[PDB]
Amino acid sequence: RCTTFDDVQAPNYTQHTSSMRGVYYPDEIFRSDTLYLTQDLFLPFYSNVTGFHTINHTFGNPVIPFKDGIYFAATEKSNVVRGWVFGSTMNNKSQSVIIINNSTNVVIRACNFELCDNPFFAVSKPMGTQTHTMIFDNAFNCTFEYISDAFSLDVSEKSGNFKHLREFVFKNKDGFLYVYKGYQPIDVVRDLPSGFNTLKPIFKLPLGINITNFRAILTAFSPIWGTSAAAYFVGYLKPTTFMLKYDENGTITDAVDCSQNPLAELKCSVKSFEIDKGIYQTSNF
Amino acid sequence: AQALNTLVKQLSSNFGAISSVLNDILSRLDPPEAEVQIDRLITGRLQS
Amino acid sequence: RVVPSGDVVRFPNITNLCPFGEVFNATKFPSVYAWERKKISNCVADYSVLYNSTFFSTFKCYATKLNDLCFSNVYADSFVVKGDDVRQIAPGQTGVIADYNYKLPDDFMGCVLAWNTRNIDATSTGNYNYKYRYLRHGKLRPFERDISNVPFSPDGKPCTPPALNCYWPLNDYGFYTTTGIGYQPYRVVVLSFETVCGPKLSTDLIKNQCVNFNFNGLTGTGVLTPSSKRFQPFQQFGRDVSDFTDSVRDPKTSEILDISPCAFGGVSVITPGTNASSEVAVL
Ligand SMILES: *[C@@H]1O[C@H](CO)[C@@H](O[C@@H]2O[C@H](CO)[C@@H](O[C@@H]3O[C@H](CO)[C@@H](O)[C@H](O)[C@@H]3O)[C@H](O)[C@H]2NC(C)=O)[C@H](O)[C@H]1NC(C)=O
Ligand SMILES: *[C@@H]1O[C@H](CO)[C@@H](O[C@@H]2O[C@H](CO)[C@@H](O)[C@H](O)[C@H]2NC(C)=O)[C@H](O)[C@H]1NC(C)=O
Ligand SMILES: *[C@@H]1O[C@H](CO)[C@@H](O)[C@H](O)[C@H]1NC(C)=O
Repeated sequence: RCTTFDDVQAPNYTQHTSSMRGVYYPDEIFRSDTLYLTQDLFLPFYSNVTGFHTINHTFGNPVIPFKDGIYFAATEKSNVVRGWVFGSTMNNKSQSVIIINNSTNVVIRACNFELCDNPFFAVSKPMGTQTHTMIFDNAFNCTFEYISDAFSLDVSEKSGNFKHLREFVFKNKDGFLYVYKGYQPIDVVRDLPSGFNTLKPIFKLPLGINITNFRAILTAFSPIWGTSAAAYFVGYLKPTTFMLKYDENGTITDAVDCSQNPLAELKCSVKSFEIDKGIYQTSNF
Repeated sequence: AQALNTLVKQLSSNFGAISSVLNDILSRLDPPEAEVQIDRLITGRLQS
Repeated sequence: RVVPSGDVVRFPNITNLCPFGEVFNATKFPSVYAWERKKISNCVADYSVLYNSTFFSTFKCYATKLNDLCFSNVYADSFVVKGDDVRQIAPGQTGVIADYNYKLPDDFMGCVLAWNTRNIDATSTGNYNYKYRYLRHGKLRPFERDISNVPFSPDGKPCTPPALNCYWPLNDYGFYTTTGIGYQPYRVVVLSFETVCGPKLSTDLIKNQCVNFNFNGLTGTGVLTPSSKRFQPFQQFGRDVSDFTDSVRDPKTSEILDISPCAFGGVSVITPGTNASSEVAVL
């Protein structure tokens, strides 16, 4: 049942600089003791991002553009952002994809959904359990249906600092929505910590929808729904040139965005992290 | 070391073919489509 | 040259050649914008059933791309085009079929199988019930379906039918029986190519010998031997400091192997001369 909130407020829009985020393993190719220069839809370094503080009435999930691919991050305490609606019009007018983590399974379906104007997880706040997927009610002319393996995730209201950081990377190609996951534990007061954290491929999703927009399904918290504390970002993926440093085990240890500043473009010309003193020729203007 | 790696990386030049792999043009393409693009990658690589 | 001795065909669990009624036996096909998805999985397929059919006429594959098969799911997609829109069914090639109705991936590519249905799927006034998209705010990506039965806004402004100067996204094909081939309806099965494998058998690891090999996603000749390379769980194979593949995780048994190439070299000939003797030694 499509219900609404008692009040929906805009987030704090706290500005943040995502330093080393969005790095992932693009291919299936193991390489070792090497240094590989390539281009894909990456999050650029030092990206100017906004902290969507979702707090207690404040609930930021309208239509946000996707356009090729988005970066997502969320320092989490109450496990609020766990779903994303993908699609074009975000109404019951075109085919859309609702990927949810419903505290038990990852349920993915690609249909003309009876989309609510407020995409949320209808979750009882005092114990963190979901009553209904109040994002859709029914669906028509489907192409895909997926239910992952079972687990359990605690999604109640939590205090203290952020203890969980997940990194997500989405893109549309060949019908395959690619979804990758990064993770680290954290102890975080405000928006995001800096640091290098990679992502690994998790989903290959032949959904078949015109992915032009996205709506992040946040988790609603009320015992008239509300919410509670999480800070999540929206970043954009760009077809930029990265260097990829590979260690003994094929772990991406470090990277250079070639288009930040003339120092880093020089790094990509030399193909090293070490540059000697001098003048080196680079691309014409 | 630069002259070897220049010789290595010009294997991956497509030279106007659908790819730089002679075996993909051999096995995947139709044999009329093959012989034209085998002809392109040799004339590229031999003169490189 | 060292000439190889052995065949190494290593694949996960092998089934038979499946019957594919979705490929050559279906009776009615819909319009292209809302093309019906029918899919193939877990089959050692060759799609000779596209040929051996009483229901089709063209038999063309975008035709040795028939056996272009060691990859993920094949989607035997069902739709009816016009003869002037058969031509726009391709990976890329954004005419009115590929731009707005049905676009194909270009990693591997299968077969566009069509049939002359002038006596069944058309009429003398144009079978206008089949329609196709010619105008939408946004292009399709490859392998997408548009099921929008919605009046359309021609520039993103609130101008939908039934308001004036507000356009429908669908044109009539014009399936006329009184015209030539360019206006005729074709029932089209497209094998959209993006788990099957055509040459999929199972042989044994002929280790430490110059052999032929076919792996899931990998062909060539070389020397096969177990490897110590620390594959991530989401990694299929390895490459060297060049751009040649040197290691692979076994598609059958997950054994990490090395692939060194087969041996070769030049020949010198050592001789003291014909005035001295008539014998040689070779390097
Ligand atoms: C790539 O992964 C391998 C895992 O196979 C890493 O090797 C492991 O590295 C650790 C730390 O260097 C080794 O621990 C050492 O143990 C000895 C004896 O207990 C101790 O005296 C040392 O202080 C150290 O803690 C571990 O033995 C070793 N294991 C193997 C099988 O080699 C390797 O370090 C990774 N590569 C990189 C670049 O980190
Ligand atoms: C990132 O974008 C934000 C806007 O959301 C910038 O914040 C404002 O920037 C202007 C000029 O750059 C200043 O005059 C304002 O005072 C800033 N407002 C706040 C609340 O910070 C921010 O400067 C951008 N980042 C960088 C490095 O320029
Ligand atoms: C062959 O070698 C001998 C050395 O004993 C030399 O005398 C002779 O001239 C050589 N043959 C010719 C055709 O020069």
